[PDB]
Amino acid sequence: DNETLWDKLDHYYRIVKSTLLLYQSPTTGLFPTKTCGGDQKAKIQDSLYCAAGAWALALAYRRIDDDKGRTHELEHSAIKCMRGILYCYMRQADKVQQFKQDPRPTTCLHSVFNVHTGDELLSYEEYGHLQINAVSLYLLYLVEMISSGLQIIYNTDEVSFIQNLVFCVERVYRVPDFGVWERGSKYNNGSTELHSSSVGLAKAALEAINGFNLFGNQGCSWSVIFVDLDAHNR
Amino acid sequence: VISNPLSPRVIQNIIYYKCNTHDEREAVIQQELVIHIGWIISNNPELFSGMLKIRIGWIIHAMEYELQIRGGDKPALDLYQLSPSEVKQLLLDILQPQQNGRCWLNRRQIDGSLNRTPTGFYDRVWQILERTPNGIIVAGKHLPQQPTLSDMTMYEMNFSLLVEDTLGNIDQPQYRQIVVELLMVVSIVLERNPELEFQDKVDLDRLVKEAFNEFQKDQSRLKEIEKQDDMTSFYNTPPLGKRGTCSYLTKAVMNLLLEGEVKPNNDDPCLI
Amino acid sequence: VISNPLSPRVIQNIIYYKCNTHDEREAVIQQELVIHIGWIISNNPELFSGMLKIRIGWIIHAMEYELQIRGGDKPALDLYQLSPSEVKQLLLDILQPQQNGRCWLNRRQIDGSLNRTPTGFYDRVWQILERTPNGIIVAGKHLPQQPTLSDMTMYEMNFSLLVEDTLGNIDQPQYRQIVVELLMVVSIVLERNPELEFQDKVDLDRLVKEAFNEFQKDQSRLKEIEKQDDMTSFYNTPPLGKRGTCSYLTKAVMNLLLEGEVKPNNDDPCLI
Ligand SMILES: *C/C=C(\C)CC/C=C(\C)CCC=C(C)C
Ligand SMILES: C/C=C(\C)CC/C=C(\C)CCC=C(C)C
Repeated sequence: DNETLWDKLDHYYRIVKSTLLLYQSPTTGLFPTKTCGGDQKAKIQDSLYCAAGAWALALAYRRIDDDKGRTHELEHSAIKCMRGILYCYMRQADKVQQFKQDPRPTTCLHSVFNVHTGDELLSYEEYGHLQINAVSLYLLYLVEMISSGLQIIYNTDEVSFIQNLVFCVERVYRVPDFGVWERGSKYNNGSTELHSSSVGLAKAALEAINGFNLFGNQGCSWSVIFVDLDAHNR
Repeated sequence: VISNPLSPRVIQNIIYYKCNTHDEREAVIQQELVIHIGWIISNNPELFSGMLKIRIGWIIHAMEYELQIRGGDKPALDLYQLSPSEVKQLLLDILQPQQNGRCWLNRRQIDGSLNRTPTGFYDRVWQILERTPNGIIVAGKHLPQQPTLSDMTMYEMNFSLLVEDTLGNIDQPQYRQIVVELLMVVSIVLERNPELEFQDKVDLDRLVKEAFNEFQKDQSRLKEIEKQDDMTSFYNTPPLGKRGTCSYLTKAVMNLLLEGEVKPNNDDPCLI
Repeated sequence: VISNPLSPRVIQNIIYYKCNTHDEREAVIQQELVIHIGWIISNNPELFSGMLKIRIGWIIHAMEYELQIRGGDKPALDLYQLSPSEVKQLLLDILQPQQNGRCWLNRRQIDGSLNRTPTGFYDRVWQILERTPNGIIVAGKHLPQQPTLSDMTMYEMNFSLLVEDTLGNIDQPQYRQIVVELLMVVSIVLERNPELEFQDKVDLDRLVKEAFNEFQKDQSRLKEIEKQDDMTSFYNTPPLGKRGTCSYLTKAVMNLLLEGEVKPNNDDPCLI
């Protein structure tokens, strides 16, 4: 095992570039569910992981001064997805206001989007869009990448939406959801239930995003996110 | 039935408009305990163990009925006259564990109206439901072995609702508690006694009465009580004792099991 | 009774002068069978497992009764016309571990006459003795709990001799087998149920009597049989089945037991 650390990362460089970074959507930064078939469907939850995979290799790529520009290619591969993931949610900011006031399966943020436009693909009837983890995993990952130095939140207007995204996640203790496998339960009757995996992610998301500056090292008192301690406790 | 949680807007119309219209003040007392229950479930979680459902409306009936016992031959205190702490302290007193100084009739009224079931009762009826071909019949409901066994699990939460639905028709609360002990009795019978299986349907009502009549003949031999079709002599009888309700019940379940085939075990060889 | 090893002289004295005097040929046939059992207990001891006491005569009377059964409605072979080769073959046949297809009543002649208690029977009646403080009264002979449990130990021979001596008043071998299976049933009930114990002097003759009562009323109600107090039909009926003798003994044991008080167990407290 005399290979330089350049060599082992190049081994992993290939895999991401050939198997994940080749298929990253150039427009919305999203990651399509189906690599082949022409499907436009991109899910919120899985696309978060794909960016994190490039992020994980990007942090490994922080250990080389001669990265040949690979680190920024993989660091901002995560940013492109998260901002595209961020971009998709505003596109539905009217739903966010409704879900904040009346948590319901018909007012929630969507979970599947057009990989090439970010437009909504399946309606509430077609697809069960109430998936708290996807919103929670976004907030948990968003602070996770920002703390490492990636810059995803760009202006104070995004701060308000992410702040409002907290208000939606603050109420997942009582709002049932379809969960990660978009089925709801084993019976698959379309009836929503409370899931520990979805509920736990929001608790972790609220824990990390509490008091976290979305602007990173370049931030002040107007870029922190405030989390209701009572809502987290419930 | 609130199977899944709703929003403050929705529960408002359920509390006042659609549920209760006989008396508007029913909601005010109704709205009281659900805060008190919230206090207990946090400070004393164990106290609400064994009950699958907290029917507060029946708790009010339990709340008011015990005062009739507490008040005796006197106009009892009105639940709408007590201060909330008295309602809370009343709630703690009669939902305490070992109900104290209650003729076992009053324990059975409180426990039966309270729908307090033994810990693992739902697990044991599943086992009862497992090795019974013709399921369980309770006062005009039928709990079959199929598709119940195939569609559920022994620890499954869905199965618990069905058995309660099977027992939901027991109008008389102390009859329900007698039903569960009978349901317990066969459970403590069946799991220790793995050879005896039912052949026909298990109608607990027939199991309940036949225990009572064979109960009736012994006490008639003692003092010849002239009350007929009165369960009161059975409820004040303690579950465990010289002649306890369980001992009467197991005789009933012993005979019905004994009217079927004694299956020899491959695991346990027979000496005779 | 040959309790301790003896000399040829005293054995010759007992075999002719003391033990048998009604028929001198009884000594010769017992003599043959003693040497035959010496052959068998040396080659294949597994058949002699089960009968503590090997009673030579009983084995003979059993041989004679087996001859009577085989011959049917004919003057059967008498044991003294049979060659010792025929004696040995028949004795093995009745000593066979398993009886297949025999009328259960004939199996009760074979097992009861041989005193073939099933494996561990003495240990099981020991557990019985511990769990009945008063003790058991058997055909006019009583095993007390004390000072019996203190003097002998669980796995020694003297306790076996005592329990067999108490089982010495079973003139009908079939009665002996029915009480042996009664003891096995009581042992399984007691071991399987540690909350409940026997509350009085344990009279197994009464238990078998009311088991016969149950069988007789059941048969009269079902098949309209006009026979009264007939022990044969109870003997043919098999232990394990839809209607079995072990079932009726178990019902008798439970009926007698359930009069007593019950106590929850410390290791596993009853949940109701
Ligand atoms: C070997 C299996 C048999 C003989 C089945 C019949 C046994 C009974 C019936 C007795 C079961 C009752 C108790 C163990 C308490
Ligand atoms: C909670 C249970 C408490 C005592 C045990 C009651 C169960 C039985 C009393 C009778 C057993 C009868 C059999 C044939 C096994």
